[PDB]
Amino acid sequence: VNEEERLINDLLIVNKYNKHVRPVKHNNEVVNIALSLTLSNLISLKETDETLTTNVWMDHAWYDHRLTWNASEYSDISILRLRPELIWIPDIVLQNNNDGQYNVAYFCNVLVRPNGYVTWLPPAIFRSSCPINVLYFPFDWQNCSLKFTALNYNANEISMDLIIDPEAFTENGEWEIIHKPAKKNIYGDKFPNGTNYQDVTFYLIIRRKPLFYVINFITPCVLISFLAALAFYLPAESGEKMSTAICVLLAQAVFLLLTSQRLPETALAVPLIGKYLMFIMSLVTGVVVNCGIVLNFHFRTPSTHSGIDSTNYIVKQIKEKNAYDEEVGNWNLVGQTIDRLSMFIITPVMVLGTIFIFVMGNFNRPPAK
Amino acid sequence: SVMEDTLLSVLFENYNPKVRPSQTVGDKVTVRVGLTLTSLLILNEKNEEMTTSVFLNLAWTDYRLQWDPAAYEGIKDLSIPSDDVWQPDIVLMNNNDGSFEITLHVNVLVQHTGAVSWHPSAIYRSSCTIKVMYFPFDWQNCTMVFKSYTYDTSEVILQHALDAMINQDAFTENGQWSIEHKPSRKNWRSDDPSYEDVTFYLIIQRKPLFYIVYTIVPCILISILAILVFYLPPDAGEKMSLSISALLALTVFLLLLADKVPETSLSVPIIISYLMFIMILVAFSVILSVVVLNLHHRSPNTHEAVEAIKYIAEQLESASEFDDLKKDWQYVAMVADRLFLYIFITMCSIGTFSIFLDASHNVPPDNPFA
Amino acid sequence: SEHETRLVANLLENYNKVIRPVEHHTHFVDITVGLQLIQLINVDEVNQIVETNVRLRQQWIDVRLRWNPADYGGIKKIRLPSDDVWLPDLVLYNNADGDFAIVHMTKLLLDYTGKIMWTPPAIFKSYCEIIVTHFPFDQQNCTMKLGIWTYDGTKVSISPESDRPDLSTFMESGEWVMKDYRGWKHWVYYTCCPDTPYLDITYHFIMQRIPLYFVVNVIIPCLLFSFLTVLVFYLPTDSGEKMTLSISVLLSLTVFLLVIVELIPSTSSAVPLIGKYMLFTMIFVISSIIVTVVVINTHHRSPSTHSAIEGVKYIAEHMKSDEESSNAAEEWKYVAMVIDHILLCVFMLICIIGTVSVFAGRLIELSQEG
Amino acid sequence: SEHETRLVANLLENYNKVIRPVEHHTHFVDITVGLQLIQLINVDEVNQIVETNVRLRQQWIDVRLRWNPADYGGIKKIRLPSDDVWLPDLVLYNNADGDFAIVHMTKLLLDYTGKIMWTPPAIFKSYCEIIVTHFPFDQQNCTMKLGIWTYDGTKVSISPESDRPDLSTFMESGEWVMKDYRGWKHWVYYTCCPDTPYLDITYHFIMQRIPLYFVVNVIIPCLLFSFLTVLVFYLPTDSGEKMTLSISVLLSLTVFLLVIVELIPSTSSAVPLIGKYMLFTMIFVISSIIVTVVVINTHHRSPSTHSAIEGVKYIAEHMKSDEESSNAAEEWKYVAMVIDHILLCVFMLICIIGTVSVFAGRLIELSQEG
Amino acid sequence: NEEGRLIEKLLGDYDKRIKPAKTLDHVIDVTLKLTLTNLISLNEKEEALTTNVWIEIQWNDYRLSWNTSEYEGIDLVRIPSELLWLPDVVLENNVDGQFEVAYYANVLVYNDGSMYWLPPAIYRSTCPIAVTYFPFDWQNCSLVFRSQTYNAHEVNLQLSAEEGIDPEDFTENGEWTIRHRPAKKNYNWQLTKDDIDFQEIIFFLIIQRKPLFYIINIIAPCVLISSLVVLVYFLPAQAGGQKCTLSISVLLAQTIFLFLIAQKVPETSLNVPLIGKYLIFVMFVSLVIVTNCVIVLNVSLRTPNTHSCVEACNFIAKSTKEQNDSGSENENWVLIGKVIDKACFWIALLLFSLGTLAIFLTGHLNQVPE
Repeated sequence: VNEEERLINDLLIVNKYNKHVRPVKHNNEVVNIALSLTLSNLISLKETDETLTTNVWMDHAWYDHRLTWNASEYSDISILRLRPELIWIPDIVLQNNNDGQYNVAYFCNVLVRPNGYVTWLPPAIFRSSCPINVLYFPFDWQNCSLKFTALNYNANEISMDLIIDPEAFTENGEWEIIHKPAKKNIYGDKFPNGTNYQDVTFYLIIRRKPLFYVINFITPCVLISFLAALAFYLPAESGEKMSTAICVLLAQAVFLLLTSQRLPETALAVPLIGKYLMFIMSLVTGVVVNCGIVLNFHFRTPSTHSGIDSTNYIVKQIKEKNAYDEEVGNWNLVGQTIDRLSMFIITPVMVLGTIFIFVMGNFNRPPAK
Repeated sequence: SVMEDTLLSVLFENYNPKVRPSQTVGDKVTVRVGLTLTSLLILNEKNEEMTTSVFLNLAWTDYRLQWDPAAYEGIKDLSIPSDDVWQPDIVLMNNNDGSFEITLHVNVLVQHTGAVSWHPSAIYRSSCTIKVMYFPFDWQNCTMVFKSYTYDTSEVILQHALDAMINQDAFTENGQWSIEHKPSRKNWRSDDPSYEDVTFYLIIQRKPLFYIVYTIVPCILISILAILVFYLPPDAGEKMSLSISALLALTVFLLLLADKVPETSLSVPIIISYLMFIMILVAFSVILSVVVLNLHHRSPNTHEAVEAIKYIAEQLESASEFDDLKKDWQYVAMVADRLFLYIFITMCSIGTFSIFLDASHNVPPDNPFA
Repeated sequence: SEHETRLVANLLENYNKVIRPVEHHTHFVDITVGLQLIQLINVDEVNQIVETNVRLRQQWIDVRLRWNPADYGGIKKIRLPSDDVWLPDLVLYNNADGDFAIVHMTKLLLDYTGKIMWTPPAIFKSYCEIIVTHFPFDQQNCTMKLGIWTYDGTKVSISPESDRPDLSTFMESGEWVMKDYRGWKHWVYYTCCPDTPYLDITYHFIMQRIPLYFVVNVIIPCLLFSFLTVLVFYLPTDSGEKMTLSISVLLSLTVFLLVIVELIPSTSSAVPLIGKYMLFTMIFVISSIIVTVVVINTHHRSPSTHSAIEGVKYIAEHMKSDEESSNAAEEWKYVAMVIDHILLCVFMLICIIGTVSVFAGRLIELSQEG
Repeated sequence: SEHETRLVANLLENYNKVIRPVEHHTHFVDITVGLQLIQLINVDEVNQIVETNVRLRQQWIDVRLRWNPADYGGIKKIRLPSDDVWLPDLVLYNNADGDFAIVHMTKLLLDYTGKIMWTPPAIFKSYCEIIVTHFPFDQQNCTMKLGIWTYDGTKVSISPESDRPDLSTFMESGEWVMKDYRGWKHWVYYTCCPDTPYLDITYHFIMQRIPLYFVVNVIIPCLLFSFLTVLVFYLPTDSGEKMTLSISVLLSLTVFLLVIVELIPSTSSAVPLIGKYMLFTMIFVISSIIVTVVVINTHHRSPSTHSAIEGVKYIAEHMKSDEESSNAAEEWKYVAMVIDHILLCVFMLICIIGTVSVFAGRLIELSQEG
Repeated sequence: NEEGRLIEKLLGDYDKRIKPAKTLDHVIDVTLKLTLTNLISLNEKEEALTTNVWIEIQWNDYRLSWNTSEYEGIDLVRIPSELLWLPDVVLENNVDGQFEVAYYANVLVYNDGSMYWLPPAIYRSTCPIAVTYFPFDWQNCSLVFRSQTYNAHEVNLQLSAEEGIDPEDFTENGEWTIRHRPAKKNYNWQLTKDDIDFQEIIFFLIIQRKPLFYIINIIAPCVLISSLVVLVYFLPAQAGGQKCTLSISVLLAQTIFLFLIAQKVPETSLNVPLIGKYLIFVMFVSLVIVTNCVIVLNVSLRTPNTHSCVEACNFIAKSTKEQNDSGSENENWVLIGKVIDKACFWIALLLFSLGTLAIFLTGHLNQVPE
């Protein structure tokens, strides 16, 4: 009380302080600003639309050359508080990731160092348009780029110089955060004939992959498969249930197509890479073809698909005769062909089924590289 | 200090907050408008709604803010909030589907003999005439009209940047879509004394090539089952039953296809064109499945005294065999062959048609994007 | 300027914004409304809500705003922003689904003398009658009343100018379609209070529905299913060896009819259409049902069916005869004289029922067509 | 009257709001608080959001508020508007999802003294733990911490008060139930910085969920699909003559539950759960499949069953003797001996992984119940 | 008349936040009442609603009975809302969603301290309706609302019509209906132990629902379904033996439909309210139908297989005749359906009982609250 009341009447923030004038110590280079970025939370990830809603601690530093203090201000306490109006507030802009206005990181309570230096560093709920592309889905899952800084001012009114990541990871990400570099810069552009405003460039290289699609997704391919699989086993153990062998193909067939239907649905959610989508469809087809081949080659076959003596001789004549007919049917049988069929089904199960987990493994050896 | 308090003080002595940057009724003050686009986030193709983001660059000259020694010669460039002046407001006649975000009331760059620069990026909710005419490979057409929303050009004048600026200036790389062009034509609506709006054209091009591909499967795959079920009949005729299971199934299938489609045009719908004839191709393997069914229908049956016994015998077996031999006569498979090759005509003709339509669609209505 | 500064300052001083133009006990404030819906953006059946384009033409007079060469002198009639005014609290009685869009703080025009207009560019949220009777082909007239909030005719009075149709500038992106709309004036005094309360503009929207794409999809499967059913009868009489064959059928069909019903109740639930419209699909769709059921139970209906070396040949021959008998029993079982009767039995029924169906179909096509 | 105006006037002249009441380099601002939770209107399951009300009882002092017979004299404990006060920015760390609803602009309890409290019926949306391990049968205790935000220890101070339980105002309409709720205080300095940061109240909610509705209906279609598969096995014994029938019911059964699982994905992601759980239905339902896999593979298990006048009568009966031995050789294959073992085989297998399901089920609730 | 001077007089003296108070211990008397006008959303699973309430506000402040120039120039007055004491309204029991445009509406002065103000408010709320209010006997929705603000020791509210409704401005987009509406005026001190009584306003609302449309949505499926299994029951007496496979197709189809009805509507009661009563008849009626339905096949499943040299050779052939006869004959005896026929009438009455037990009891729960 040290002449306190009285001195913060001396200085007058708003009245002695030019609020409409930038205390730059008059005409020189700038007042020297530094930004610090610390994510407090990531609440939602969108793949389809390249958009992320995340929370950041907007740690900000810059010199107020009119905020040098004397005894009952500096010393009384080397550290005090002061509201947003008693307060030049910039517009740090999330330059290319602020297609979603900054919230509750606008004009809240700031920290008043004891000789100008000021410190304002609260919470930012924001939305961003990160470098997704249809390619942030290959396993690398890329590097998310973001730049932060005071938008308005030039390299002669503004200079911003420059933490992890998993400080406050959203554990309820389906993805995984590998890394997180941080390096500032300053930059001159196309349309501006000056250099200027400096910025916080923070690249986020991540990776994602639930442990829960694997589960229900591979489940139905071995399931399915075994239907195609079993389709051909059963035409041996009895291929005369013709209608019912058939039914199965209607059945396995409708089941296969909506399967893949739920596929593009989560799809649109999120733009799909070309890596995964081919092994699926290229192979399902694979089957498909061989269910249609199953068809024909399973039902192809046209069939397997003294006057008392004169009289009973007619019957032994209708006898033998229709025994060549009857036989016309077993013709169709083809049972020395048995083992082959199921054989020549096994060959190709082993070629495809392997071809896939073969492509598995040839891309599951190089990343372990 | 070089008469700082002095300039500073004159300016705030002769500036008028509430006033127009003009001296009575000419002419007015010739503002420059020109937008550097950032990117676009969402094309609500269905409804014709456009959410994008750009910079609002405005710039004109304030003869009221010519400085002198210390803020002129001092520092020829100084940043100063707005608030002070006539700002654009602007609505999009069409468009203007909703507010401005970071557009207005943001600081500005003020030059010495009063050139003003204002550099804001913004998101804006717009909706243009993309229509239900944004899917024919020929694509279309739109009007994007920007302009203020009580101000009738009479105290100022609007003028743009380029006219070639393109619309593939900031075309979204992410787009499964594409960029023909965007011109820019200034207009003044004579139905009004007010000088209004400016019309910006969308010659847009939409070719996301990803799932039509497996859409091609259903057209070819479906016919599989088709060729199939018309290749089953004179293959094993005792397809009798199993036949109808084929089609319960074949039908329900192209139905559910009609389930999904209306649901996916949901966000998304246009020109039946694709739909229109695969619908036809639909009604095709409907009615052809059903006729053939009729084809099956068909068959109006099917669908001593010692020698006196012998005789008896002789008659019993032969007698009824030619009667059952009759039915053979009544369902011989002459049709199956001829109509399965009527099936040949019907289906390799209808197939090579929408294959043509399709052939014609990709090659013919492409070019006129100009 | 012509009185320039002396102009401006005189005016702020002797003038109270807040004050309402109260000119002895008489005419109140005479203020008229005039809505011109430039266009409409969207409308929801389910939740009878519309987002539309209105330019509100508001008139009234302040005799305190007549002038000399120190106000008029300066510049004729000018542009004066709102604020200084008394602004009626307009409200769509049974509408008014929220607050007028961009209403606040716009501008208006004063004459040298006084006369003021406030005609600003609104777009807002509305609320109107649809009733179960709007999805009529014949429509319902949306009753919408407008007028001064909480001020009677003593204190002030909202009046009319004005008849105009609705289809004057109706949304060209409706699916849908108008007949006419008219608006007449009225003064609502209440049985409450012996008093004279405000005045009101009552809108009447008379418009009928249905872009015709929907319509097609749904009815053609019903004709499609006609033919199947058609087989369903024909198949069986012509051979009941695939009885369970058609079992198929009956299952996969009624489920179909089921699935249709999911689609149009949700849309029910999603869009109110006058209920008695649905018993059309009712009986109709249901007879497909009662027909099946019967036809295919009955298809089943049937109990049945759905020297001494000489006398050895006659004990044997006598075994072939009795069973001769019996053969003919069970075929005697499935006759093809009467399955013909059920055929024409119910087919006549169907072109009864059919023509009946065609009845309400044709009937409110006699009232729509107009 | 009693220094009326001189008392009110003096209090606002030497009253300021830029300043907070802070007392020396001290014990911080003695902030008191706890609980008044009486309603939980909405909380989601799927997202672990909670919009509840709690009147945040605050209590502290500021010496400067000491008075004589000209403020205490008056009226003891008068109640000031909230405005005048420097309110703590309280928030649910983790959480704080919502704006606190109804806090601004209040009533504040003053005494002649000193004593001040304000009970604000704050309602807000929250976000706390729960995870994948919340809805187990062994529970989870949502951690909810509250306290000032960007102020550590050396400035400012809060402390929890009192023991009251959770099931104090637990939702009685809860598909669910609480067991206990504890809140203890603490101060948080970090390893980062040598400074004393902020103070906080940490709640923990311990309560089990699920009402049983869902339960009674999940099981049912389980039991009843098990019956079918139980039929799947019985059949072949009773009615092997319908083996193709038995295939029927598998296609049946399987597509049905395949289908049940669709639902799940939609309702699970729409109310999230520890995976752990489904692993039950998993193998017990893969069990129907795995079992039709083996039982009908096994069903089909068997390759093939899956003088001279005197002379010809003997060429004829000889025709009959050749064959007769031979057919014996297909029936030879289906002995209907090891069909009664596969049912028993698996009757015991299905009695045991059916008591299985009933097992983890009950076990887990021997562990819940506890 | 003094118009200027009188205004200027008391605006010397004029105090805002201060109640026209003899003293601060014995409060004002305030008048309130509400006329419903809109019941926007009835979310009963989640027991909340939104209504446009006419907040009839009235109270006395003689801080302004007038003389000469006001009372007697105009017994009536329009002076701004924002000029004095106004109570913050809210439904202690309901108030769920802050007030909408319900405030900042010009207030009505008398000239002896009569004060009246109405206005309209759309807001959220929280009435009964958990798992009951479904029935025929309605749940009384009890909403008490007061001032948020202060407690009854310096405020004191008055009330209305406890007796007389409801459908003054009931929503027509009810499937509901109201049959009474209570309203009394009361004090604050509850089960919970809260003192300092803050008056309030109780709003009882016992209302009806159930103008049933879906009724027969529910009604038809499951009559259809009982006749569908009536075909399953009578068509087997008529049927042959190839009707095993027959029957089954039916049961597949039968419950594909069944459950799909069980998925449908369960959903329904989740998204709107809940009551078990009706719930319980459907599923469980539906389950027992199923029950017996496959039991039925286990009833035509049962049964093990019904599911000279001249004379040497004459000797053996005349045995193959008698012989195979005996065997064939076996099947005869074995499947002479004494079981089946009666199993028709077994289910028949049983079917009847099911039917009846249900519809009968529905005929009752409609005929007691009839």
